[PDB]
Amino acid sequence: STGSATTTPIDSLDDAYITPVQIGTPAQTLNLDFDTGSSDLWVFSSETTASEVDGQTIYTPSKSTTAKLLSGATWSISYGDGSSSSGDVYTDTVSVGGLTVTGQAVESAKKVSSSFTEDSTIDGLLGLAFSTLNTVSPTQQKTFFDNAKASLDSPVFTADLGYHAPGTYNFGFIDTTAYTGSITYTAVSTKQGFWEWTSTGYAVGSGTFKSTSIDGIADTGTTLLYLPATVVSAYWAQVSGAKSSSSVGGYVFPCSATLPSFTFGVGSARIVIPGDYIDFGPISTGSSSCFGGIQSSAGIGINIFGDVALKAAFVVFNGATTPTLGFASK
Ligand SMILES: CC[C@H](C)CNC(=O)[C@H](CC(C)C)C[C@H](O)[C@H](CC1CCCCC1)NC(=O)[C@H](Cc1c[nH]c[nH+]1)NC(=O)C(Cc1cccc2ccccc12)Cc1cccc2ccccc12
Repeated sequence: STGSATTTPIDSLDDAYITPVQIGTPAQTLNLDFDTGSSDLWVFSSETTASEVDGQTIYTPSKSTTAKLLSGATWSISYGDGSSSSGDVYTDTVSVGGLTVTGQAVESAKKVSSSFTEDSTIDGLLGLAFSTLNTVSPTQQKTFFDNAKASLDSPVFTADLGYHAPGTYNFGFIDTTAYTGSITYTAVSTKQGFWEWTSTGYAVGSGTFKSTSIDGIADTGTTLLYLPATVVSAYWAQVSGAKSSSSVGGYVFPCSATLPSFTFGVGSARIVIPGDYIDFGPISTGSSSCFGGIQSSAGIGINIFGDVALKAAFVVFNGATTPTLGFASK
C-alpha cells in the first residue's frame, strides 16, 4: 500500500509545515507537524486543560469507535526549543494520505506548554525518527512509519517540502517525476535515534567546495539550517551588510541584499540552496533588516539540516533494516 498527502507551510515564512491526518472512526482530521527529529504522535484532545487550548482542533477519543485506552501508559516530551507536553495514550486507527494503520499509539495531551497553545495552526506532532526516542512508558510505542512498513510497497517515505508553497509527503514509493538527475544515498547512524548522517563539505556561492565532515540530523521539525560556527561565519562574510546581533539571536542582514547560494555535499553529489531560501524574512514587519536562514549550531550542540536545507531537495528516508538517506535536486 501507499499514501500521499499535501503539506503546507503554516505562515508566509515557512516556519513549519502541516499535513492533515485522519484519526479515529469516524475520521477526525487534525493538521499535524510531521517531525523527523522525534518519535511521538501526540495531539491536542478533549483531555487537554481547557485554558491551554487557543483555536486548535482536538481529538475526542470518546467519539471514535476504534479507540482504546492503553492502560497504565503515560508520556512526557520536551523539545530542543524548550516546549513540552504530557498525557496518556490510546491506540486508534490513523490514516495519512490514504495509508491506514490500525493500532497506532495516539498520545493524548493532558497539558501543553505556552508555545503550543499560542499557535493555532498545529494540532499536534507526528514523529518520524526512530522508535527508540519515543517517550511512552513503561513500553515505548512505534512511530506511524514503523507500524506501516509491513504493508508499504517499499519501506520508504519522501519529503518534498516547498519554498513558500505546498509540497508532499509520500509513503511507500518514490515519485520519479518529483526530482531531477538521480538520488544519492548516504549512510544513517541510528545511535542517538535520529536520521543522522555526515555531509562531505560545503561551498559558499560560486567559490570552492571544502571537504570537511559535518555530522548533522535531517529534521523536518526545525525551521532553519544550523551549522558549525566557522562554516556559518564563512558564509555571512560574503554578505557585506551581515552581522551577528545579540538582540535578535543570530546573523541578520539587509533585506535588500541578494544572498549567495550555499552548497552542501552528499557523498560526491552537491545540493545547492538558493540564496532566496536563506533570506528567512524580516525581523519585524516593515523593518529593513531580515533574519538569516543559516545560523550557528554551537548553542544546540548538534548540526541540524532543517527545512531551509531540506526544501531545496527531494529527500528519501529509507527505513530498510540498514537505513539510509537519499537526496536529489529538484
Ligand atoms: C525526545 C526528545 C527528542 C530529542 C525530540 N527532538 C528534538 O527536540 C529535536 C531536537 C534534535 C534536532 C536534537 C527537535 C524537534 O525536531 C523539534 C520539533 C518541533 C517542536 C515544536 C513544534 C514544531 C516541531 N524542533 C525543535 O525543537 C526546533 C529546535 C531548535 C533549537 N534551536 C532552534 N530551534 N524548533 C524549531 O525550529 C521551532 C521554530 C524555531 C525555534 C527556535 C528558533 C527559531 C528561529 C527562527 C525561526 C524558527 C525558530 C519549531 C516551530 C516552528 C514553527 C512554529 C512553532 C510554534 C511553536 C513552537 C515551535 C515552532
